[PDB]
Amino acid sequence: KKVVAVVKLQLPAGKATPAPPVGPALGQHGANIMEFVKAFNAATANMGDAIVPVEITIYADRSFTFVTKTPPASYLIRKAAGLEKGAHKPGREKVGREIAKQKMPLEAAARMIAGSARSMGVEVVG
Amino acid sequence: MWVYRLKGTLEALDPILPGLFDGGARGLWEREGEVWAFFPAPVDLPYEGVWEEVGDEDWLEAWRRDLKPALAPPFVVLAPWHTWEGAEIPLVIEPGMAFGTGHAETTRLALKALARHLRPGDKVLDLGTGSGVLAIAAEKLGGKALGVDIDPMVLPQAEANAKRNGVRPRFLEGSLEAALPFGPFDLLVANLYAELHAALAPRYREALVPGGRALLTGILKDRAPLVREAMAGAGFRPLEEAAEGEWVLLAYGR
Ligand SMILES: Nc1ncnc2c1ncn2[C@@H]1O[C@H](CSCC[C@H](N)C(=O)O)[C@@H](O)[C@H]1O
Ligand SMILES: [Cl-]
Ligand SMILES: [Cl-]
Repeated sequence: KKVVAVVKLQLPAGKATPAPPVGPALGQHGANIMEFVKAFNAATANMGDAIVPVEITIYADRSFTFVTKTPPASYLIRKAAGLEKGAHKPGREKVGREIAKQKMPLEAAARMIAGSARSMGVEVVG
Repeated sequence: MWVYRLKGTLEALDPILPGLFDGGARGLWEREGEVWAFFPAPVDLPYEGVWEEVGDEDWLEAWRRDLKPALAPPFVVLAPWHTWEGAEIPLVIEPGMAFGTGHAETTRLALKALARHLRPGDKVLDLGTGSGVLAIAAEKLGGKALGVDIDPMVLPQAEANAKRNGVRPRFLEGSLEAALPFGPFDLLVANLYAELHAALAPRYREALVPGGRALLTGILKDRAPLVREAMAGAGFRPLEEAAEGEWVLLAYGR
């Protein structure tokens, strides 16, 4: 097995389709797009609407394997803090207010996790 | 469809990726020094990327049309949706997550060598079975096949491919040592790589009956001496060499 490509995508959990980026990214190397879509969606079925980073390794005969990762740190901070699209209405709007352990791959790395939140700028309680 | 092109990797751009999705991105693709975000329609974004309209393909159709049956006489290696009219022995292999779709020169080398060397009824070790392709082909040629692989992920795939062909090779997790009790074999086929052939040569000899054949491929042309030196030292007789591209197959008699 000799690697011909390593394709890095981020896709919506349970929601891959053969449309771009999946289609062109896998298609360039002849990988089975439909097989990827199906396995990806099966593997991320219990994940809600999370962003799932996914790495596809493609071989010279078009076979491939993939690894999924943990959602991006910025996504987790935002979701836990109530930040969502849609209902931006005139008048008052409220700012927002562990993930270190889910995102660590040793110890208190939550220093640029609490810090990223404030750069965001989400208020932390404790 | 539209793409929003941003300088940087996914790592570098981590803080802005949720915003791309909240803006309507359907997925992200890291390319050479860029992230491509795909949207149905352009939106006003604060990220300083660039909007470009891309042409909309039916990617499933493009992929099906460029994926052709793989001829390796006497076999044709077909995807499940393929139709075929010729007289070739069909081998149905799902192009999936296991090496041995039939689209490698080495897989094809090994398929043709099987037809040259495999006697009906003979016992066959497919070392490094992957998709199961070679063990299935061996069954089609009248052999009884054991396909082994150290990668447990491929074995359910090899099993499911065997069902697409109405055959049941024995499939097993492990390597040459785990196959030994099922032998000795009449025929060994091994699409691996040069260095592993050189290391396993003396154990190849023990795996085979007298007059048994080893068909070895996955060998880069320039790495072939390692295998020649090793198979000589293990006491094998050379039967033939076959080449395709930068690859060789080397055939030996015990
Ligand atoms: N030491 C070892 N013992 C058994 N299998 C091995 C091995 N090293 C690699 N393999 C397996 O050998 C396969 C090589 S790819 C070959 C697949 C198939 N026989 C074909 O001809 O196309 C892979 O599935 C890999 O997991
Ligand atoms: Cl057996
Ligand atoms: Cl038995």
